[PDB]
Amino acid sequence: ASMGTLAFDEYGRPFLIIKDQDRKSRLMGLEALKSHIMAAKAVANTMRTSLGPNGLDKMMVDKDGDVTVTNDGATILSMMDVDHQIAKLMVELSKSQDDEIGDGTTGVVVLAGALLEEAEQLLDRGIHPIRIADGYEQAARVAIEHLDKISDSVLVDIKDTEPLIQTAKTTLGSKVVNSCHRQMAEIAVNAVLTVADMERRDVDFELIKVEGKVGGRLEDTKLIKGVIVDKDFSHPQMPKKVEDAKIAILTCPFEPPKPKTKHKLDVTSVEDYKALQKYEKEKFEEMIQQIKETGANLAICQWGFDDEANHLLLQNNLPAVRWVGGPEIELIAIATGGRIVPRFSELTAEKLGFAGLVQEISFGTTKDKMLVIEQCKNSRAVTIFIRGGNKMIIEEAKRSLHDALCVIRNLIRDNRVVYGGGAAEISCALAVSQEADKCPTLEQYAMRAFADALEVIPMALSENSGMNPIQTMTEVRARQVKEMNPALGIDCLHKGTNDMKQQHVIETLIGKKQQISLATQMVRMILKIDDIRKPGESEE
Amino acid sequence: LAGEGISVNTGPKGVINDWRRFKQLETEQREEQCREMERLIKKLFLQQYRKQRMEEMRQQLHFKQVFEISGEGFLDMIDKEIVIMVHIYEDGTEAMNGC
Amino acid sequence: DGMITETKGTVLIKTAEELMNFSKGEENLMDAQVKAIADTGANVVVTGGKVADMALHYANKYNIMLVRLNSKWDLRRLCKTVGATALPRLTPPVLEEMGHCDSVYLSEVGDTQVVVFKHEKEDGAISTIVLRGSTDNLMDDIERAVD
Amino acid sequence: ASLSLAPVNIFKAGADEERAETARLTSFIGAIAIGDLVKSTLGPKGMDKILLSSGRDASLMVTNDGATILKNIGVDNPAAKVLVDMSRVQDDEVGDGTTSVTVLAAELLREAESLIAKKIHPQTIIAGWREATKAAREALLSSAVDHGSDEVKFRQDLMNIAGTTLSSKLLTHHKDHFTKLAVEAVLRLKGSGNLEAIHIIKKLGGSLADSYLDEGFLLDKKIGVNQPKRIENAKILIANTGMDTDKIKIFGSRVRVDSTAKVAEIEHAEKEKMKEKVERILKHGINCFINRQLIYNYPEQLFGAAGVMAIEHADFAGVERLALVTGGEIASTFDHPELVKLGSCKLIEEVMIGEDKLIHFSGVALGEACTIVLRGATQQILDEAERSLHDALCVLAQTVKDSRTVYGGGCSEMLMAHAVTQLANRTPGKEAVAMESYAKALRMLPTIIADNAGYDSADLVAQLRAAHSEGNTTAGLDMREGTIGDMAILGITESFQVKRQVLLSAAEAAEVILRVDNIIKAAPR
Amino acid sequence: EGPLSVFGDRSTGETIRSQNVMAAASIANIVKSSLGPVGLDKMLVDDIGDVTITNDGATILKLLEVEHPAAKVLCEL
Amino acid sequence: GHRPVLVLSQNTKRESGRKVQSGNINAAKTIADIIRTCLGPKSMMKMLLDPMGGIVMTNDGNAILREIQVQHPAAKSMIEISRTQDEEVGDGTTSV
Amino acid sequence: TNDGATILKQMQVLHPAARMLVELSKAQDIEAGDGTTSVVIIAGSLLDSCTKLLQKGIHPTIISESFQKALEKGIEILTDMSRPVELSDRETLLNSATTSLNSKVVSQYSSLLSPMSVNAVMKVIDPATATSVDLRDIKIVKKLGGTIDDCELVEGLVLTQKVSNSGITRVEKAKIGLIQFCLSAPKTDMDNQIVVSDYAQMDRVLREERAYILNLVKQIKKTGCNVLLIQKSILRDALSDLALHFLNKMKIMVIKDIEREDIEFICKTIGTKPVAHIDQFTADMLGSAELAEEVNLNGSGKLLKITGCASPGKTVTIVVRGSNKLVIEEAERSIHDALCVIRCLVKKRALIAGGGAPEIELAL
Amino acid sequence: GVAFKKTFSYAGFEMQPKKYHNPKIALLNVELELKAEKDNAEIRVHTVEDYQAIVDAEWNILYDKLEKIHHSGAKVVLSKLPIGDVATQYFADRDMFCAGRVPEE
Ligand SMILES: Nc1ncnc2c1ncn2[C@@H]1O[C@H](COP(=O)(O)OP(=O)(O)O)[C@@H](O)[C@H]1O
Ligand SMILES: Nc1ncnc2c1ncn2[C@@H]1O[C@H](COP(=O)(O)OP(=O)(O)O)[C@@H](O)[C@H]1O
Ligand SMILES: [Mg+2]
Ligand SMILES: [Mg+2]
Ligand SMILES: [Mg+2]
Ligand SMILES: [Mg+2]
Repeated sequence: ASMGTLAFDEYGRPFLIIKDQDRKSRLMGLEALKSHIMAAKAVANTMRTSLGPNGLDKMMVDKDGDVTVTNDGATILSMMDVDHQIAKLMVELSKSQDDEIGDGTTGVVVLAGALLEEAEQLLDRGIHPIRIADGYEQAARVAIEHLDKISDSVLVDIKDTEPLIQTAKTTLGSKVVNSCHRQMAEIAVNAVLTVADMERRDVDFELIKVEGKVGGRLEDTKLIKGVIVDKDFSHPQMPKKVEDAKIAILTCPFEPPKPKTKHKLDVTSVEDYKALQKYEKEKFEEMIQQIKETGANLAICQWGFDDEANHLLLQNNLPAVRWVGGPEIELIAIATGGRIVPRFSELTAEKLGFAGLVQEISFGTTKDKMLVIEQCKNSRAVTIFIRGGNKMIIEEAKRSLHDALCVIRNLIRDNRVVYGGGAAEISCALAVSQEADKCPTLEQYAMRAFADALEVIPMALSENSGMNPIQTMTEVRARQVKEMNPALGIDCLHKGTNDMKQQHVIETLIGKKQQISLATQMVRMILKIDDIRKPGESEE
Repeated sequence: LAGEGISVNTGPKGVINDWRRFKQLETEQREEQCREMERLIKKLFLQQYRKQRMEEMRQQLHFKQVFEISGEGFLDMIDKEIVIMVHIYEDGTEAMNGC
Repeated sequence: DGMITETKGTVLIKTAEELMNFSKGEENLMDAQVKAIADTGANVVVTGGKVADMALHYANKYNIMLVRLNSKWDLRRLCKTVGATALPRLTPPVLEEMGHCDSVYLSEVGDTQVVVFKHEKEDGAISTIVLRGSTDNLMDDIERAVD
Repeated sequence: ASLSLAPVNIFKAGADEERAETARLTSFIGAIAIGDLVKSTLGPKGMDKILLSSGRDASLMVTNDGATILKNIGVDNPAAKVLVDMSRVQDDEVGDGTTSVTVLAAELLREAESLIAKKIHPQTIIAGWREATKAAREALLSSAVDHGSDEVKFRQDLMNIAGTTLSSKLLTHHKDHFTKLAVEAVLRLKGSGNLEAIHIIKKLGGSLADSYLDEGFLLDKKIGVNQPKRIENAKILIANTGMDTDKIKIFGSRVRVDSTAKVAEIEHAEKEKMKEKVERILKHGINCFINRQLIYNYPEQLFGAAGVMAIEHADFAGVERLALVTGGEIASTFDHPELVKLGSCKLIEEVMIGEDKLIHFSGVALGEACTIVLRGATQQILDEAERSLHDALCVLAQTVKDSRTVYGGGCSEMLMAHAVTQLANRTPGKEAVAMESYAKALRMLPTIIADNAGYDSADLVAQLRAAHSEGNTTAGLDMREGTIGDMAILGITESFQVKRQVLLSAAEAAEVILRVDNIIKAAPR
Repeated sequence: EGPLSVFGDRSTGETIRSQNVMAAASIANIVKSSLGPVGLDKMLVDDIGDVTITNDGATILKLLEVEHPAAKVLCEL
Repeated sequence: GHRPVLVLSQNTKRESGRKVQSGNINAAKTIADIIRTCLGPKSMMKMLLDPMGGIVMTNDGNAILREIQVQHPAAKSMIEISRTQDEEVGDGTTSV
Repeated sequence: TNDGATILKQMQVLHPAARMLVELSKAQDIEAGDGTTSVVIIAGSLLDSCTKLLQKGIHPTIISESFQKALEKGIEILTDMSRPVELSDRETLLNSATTSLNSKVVSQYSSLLSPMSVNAVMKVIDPATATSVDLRDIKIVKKLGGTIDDCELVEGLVLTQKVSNSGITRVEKAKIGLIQFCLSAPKTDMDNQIVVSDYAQMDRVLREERAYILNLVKQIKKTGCNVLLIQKSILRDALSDLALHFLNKMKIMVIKDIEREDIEFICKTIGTKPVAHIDQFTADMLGSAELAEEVNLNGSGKLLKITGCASPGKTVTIVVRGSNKLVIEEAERSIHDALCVIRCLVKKRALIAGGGAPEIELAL
Repeated sequence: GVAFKKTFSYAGFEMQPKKYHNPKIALLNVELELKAEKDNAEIRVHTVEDYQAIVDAEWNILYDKLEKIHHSGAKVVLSKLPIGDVATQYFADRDMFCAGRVPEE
């Protein structure tokens, strides 16, 4: 059923059609569909245990032996070294969900796996896969419309940030940073709200700087309404703290000028040598005096400088920082409200940035120094400083905070929300079943399979929390049918109530819609492949 | 079958003599193979030269022989002490040898 | 493009004013060259070498069609079929060296972008047969039959 | 179905995955192996380890430090890597407590393995451990005592803390001498946290008791040929200039003339420029000149002709330490002598230490920089002495920064576990069992401390538990004989920051390791 | 390879039918040139130089080395 | 693995068409030309080297033909007819 | 070799305990200079005793404390056996040096080497108000040829560098000068080129280069210098052929390729202050010497000796001669052992009997 | 209209406004950064005043190009050739949008 074809003609003559056909392998028909469904089921079942607050982490190891402990679905799938093409398709689906939304990267894989698992039985009952895909698409449209129906709006005002904090907390519940749960939610909400165009426009993540330094505690993570820099003051004897600093951002090294065009300065006499050395000294003194004339209390360069300039800066009581990166230069200019000046001739008082406090920070017995610029007037750039007991939880906190920032960004883009814990999935499955009950029979099986696939998320949440999946899901669905309330989910945290509105389990409507869509088209694409042509060489 | 954290500790301590005796020969073999594979695999009327004839009968005016290299001979001929041409053949070879 | 020296060209700058004025003067000179070319009524330019970016800009400004022919055989055949003389410098062409064609345009045949030098008279020095087919080998065999 | 146990194969060649039971087994085995390896080097009666490198150089290292043991080992178990990184971060944050935090994490993970065998969900264990960590942290914070107000009491606390830190290392042979040395060296920093201001110089030969803290400063550099070798009432100028074939920084400059006489004139002009720079330096009125970079033949000849000692090639650390100890300003321009402060010291001379000669600065003005000469019989002894002294200095600096102190000898762990147990017997569910396991690990810490000494660890730990039960909150392991006693009287003091960091880091690492239920490894490179 | 778990190759559908028809056509074409009065005999060499010139189909199909079992079915027929 | 599936066994060659007839006729022509010069009263003798080490110096056509080994079956048939002529009548072996 | 530290270092031992004993021998050599074999033997014997101690059920911590107590008691006992010694007593120094050399191959040549070592130490330190000896002031030069009987105690300095002035040797009443600049064509640190656009410019270029070299040589000669030492230069040619020709015509020996590391030793030995620019090259920066002669060692090489210097420095040089290289290296090691013994006499001036008497007294 | 991905913005790009309500677009094929005038151009001076004049001439050439672009009235600037950090900051100071390395298509 593989290795292409082998006929060697009816007359015994050689029959070579495709290059290297003797080692190439092919799979056709229902067998290929079954293999793809099994591979996707394996991937989904592997990812299933990392769902919900009680979900467990995966410890990834790369080629070089570096270890990553994480719960993010997209990160887990990216780290995996898979060879199956369908596995790569699921990895790309997770990456797409991360790119568009940033949250729900694990729900999409589970939903796709459930959809393909149901499609396996549907195929075994003798239905064309295209019919299954069409039924899945129709059920997905119905579910998306129902999600739009039961969605609820929240306020995205800076004055009242409680719903935003609740949404960030719901996002962060599954991650390991739940020990500082409300703290991380608060800092993420404040970070997103600080750097944002108010008219529902984009939130540029380049204005959010995320850095992690080992040591301290996870609770020591804080939001700095300014810029924190890995550099320090150039001269060791410069003061370690500047107050009410008038920043002077520069991109010109404090060196004698050098034309870009290749050049040669001819020295033809002793007078030429004296003039050259006097010119060098005068250039140094002139640049330092020009820096001083604007009244700046601190100068930040980008390309470093040499000993004479350093000592002149120290002598005039001007703390300075050198070799600051371009992105850091831009962030400092944005935060302090100052302009970037390319040479000392154009520097003036109006182009000086203002910072309330510039300080050098020590980190215990490590000799490592980092500069913090904060207490800005109207800082439009923000940075997040993460501490922890090891670099691994630092990276996990980084990605968890990124997920929270993405969730608040989605809330800014659209404020309509739905209640999680499987309540939305259960309501969508109920709506899909109701629609199927009023539909011609042929696509009824596809719609009911789609509903059963939607039902997996509450099952996974209940199983991860130790409860019986089928019994709890059936009870919740019956309660939802009895009293009209689509906010009843799976009590993962055992708070004693199934009402997710009271439990404040909130997730973005756009996230759920993207989950359902991306899963539907990915399953349609997988179902439409009936043939595989692999080289089969298995080369080194 | 557990305890994968063996921490072999002083186990290899008692075998450094034999391990290093084997490792010296292993390193020598690896060096010989590298030197062998350094060449191989890597890349495995004026126009008629009127001066060719004059160079021909002025070259004959001198007769010794080229040195015949012993696997380590190739190693230690180039390892120590200029442009060197080395001929590879097994017994057109005679013509270029005379050249 | 503006012709360069053959031994070695070095722009020797000794004062600031020369450095400022060099690029502007070069651009103005080549603008004058292209405008002199265009003032003779020429509207199609065929070159056998590379095309300078600034030269392309100034040819676009004066509404001049640029066609590049890499092979010298194609250049010679085009000169024969149009009646022009392959000039060796950027001097504007004299009246007898100016080629004439009934219509020159850019067109697409199948999925291939081609430039057509079309005559209306049933004469000329060179004629072209356009061969269509469903297979490259079939067109090659038809070309052998044509030969 | 799993990825590995499926009829289709979904992985590259060499990649694999381990599911819940197998991943937990591997993680627990690795963590317990690390804990068992690092332990037995804990407490006053702990032993050292030999780290025999298998590389070409075959470096030999003898150490009691847990962090150095854990970092210099080939580790393939990912959980073992987590614990190693924990120990490294523990060392980075504070000098001491690497072995303690590693052992605590290993014991916590062993208890977690037992609880999982008892059919308990890891999330319940994690929640119980979070509650226990909160309770223990609150108890330790309430138990802390501050003595920063009283100078004599603070100095006594510093002495006790340094002695406790050095009690487990090779320096315990001469504990009083090294304790006084480290305390004086830290107090000479005058509150500055830069441990790089303290230089540890290791010179082979002599006894370990021959080590001393110099009253001034020591430099391992040389002096010019024709310069004085001894200066009294020195006025020191510290510089960071080139003074070596000093080139004008116009990189495009060149000399283009039509005769060699002009070339000679330009060379004389360059020499005159260097001479004028030396004259400007001498205008400061100095006796000793220290430059970070090299000093070439002509400037050093000019200095010798002026009777000024010139020390060259003192690196960034060297010039910083001289500036700290003498009060001078590192200068790179010499056009405003009145704006540059010159370092001052009573005497500069050359001392003969071992077979090497060093420059000795005596009677320094400020002295906020120290040099410690370590003498030993072997290179391994010197390295281990330096590491132990570094740990002591780090802990003393931390105590200076934060004067809150707790009682060692297992007292802090005993009170932590007492609070944890009091919380555990007040909570229903298996979280009570998880908190009891947390308390068991906290007990196991001083249990290992007592076991390392060959004492009756079980009986001593039971006595400590009882004593903390009645209300004796200062009882601990009296290691002199093998009894229990008051650590307030015995002066077994330890920094509160170190214990808090140990507790929190161990709990955090145990929590992050316990959350793992699947280990997936890519194909090795 | 797959969940069937049998140590051997498996062919299903149009592939096996085409293989069987190809084998039958090969057997037919072997002897198709020796039918009717205008047929011609064949040499058969037995790998040791032994020659068997024949026109009978049964002899040709008996002396031939046949591996495909449908071809064996036709030879037995 | 996966040894290839095919109708006939390996090393089973098959030629057909004008090539077979041409090859047979050229093989017969070669057999004839081998002993063409050994006919008539002025025939020249030939030396045959027996694989066992003997020497067969003969002028008879059948003796020459039966002492050589051939691969082409047409040559085998020609040698067989030479032997048949030798056995039936005793002479005429090269003429036939 | 017979030196314990050298034997231990030469052979790789591969065992951490053995490597630690190697380090112990190295430390003993650093602190004392001899007794490197005795300390290793002591450590081995102590650990051998620890074997039976541990087999008796004794924890390896009571053993350490008891060994510390025994060490303190033994130090007190050894101090009791000590005898005060003064550096003015030459007999005790000679006896110590002879005892040090008794165990080496140069024991036969002890009547020559022990006074040599005593004089070498005494000539580089102040006999009073001295607490240490810098052995780097005693230069050891190993020249193949001859026998150990040919060892010398040159009080000046010997240079292995040859005389570039082939034809002038043995300058008497030498006025040595040490320079650190180059006697070649002018060259600036800033890169330089000379552009010629006329034949007269060509003539002027070479004429002025010759004149510059001649002026440099004349400035050197005017100071009365007759022996010139030139520091090794790699950036540009230190001594051009033209400069060498002028110096030879001025009757001055030229010694080039002087190592930068030997400048301090040369200046201490002679009294020459280094000169890095011809402007500061004056007569007062020259080191007067009685004789500066290059001698040959019976065809085994050439050595330049500067013997007899006004205001001599506190440095001495010892020339070691021998039949083959191995005995020369062992003689150098033995002389170093003797010098280290005299240094141990210098600091903590206390003397005890040898012959195993202190060890047996410690045991009892 | 037309849409394309952002192409490796330099430092100071984030300070430019990202929305205009009637922009004029300066489609350019120009390298707006400090560089040698030509790859075969060599500057020969023998006076420090001439050195400073040459440096100021390079800066003035760049600023003259930038000033012509700004005074053209355009608000959005797109260039096939690279646009340097100096030009990016210059356009940011004028509330102008810049983007280099824009593909030919
Ligand atoms: N406190 C909670 N109670 C019940 N369900 C929750 C809670 N927090 C999150 N969930 C559910 O867990 C599911 C998985 O969320 P999470 O693992 O954080 O990210 P992902 O959606 O990428 O898996 C979500 O669909 C959400 O509905
Ligand atoms: N003199 C002592 N008496 C009792 N306990 C001690 C004494 N000195 C140290 N300890 C205990 O030994 C434990 C480990 O300290 P140590 O091994 O020195 O460093 P680390 O904390 O890195 O292991 C500490 O928790 C401390 O309580
Ligand atoms: Mg999530
Ligand atoms: Mg310790
Ligand atoms: Mg006959
Ligand atoms: Mg001896």
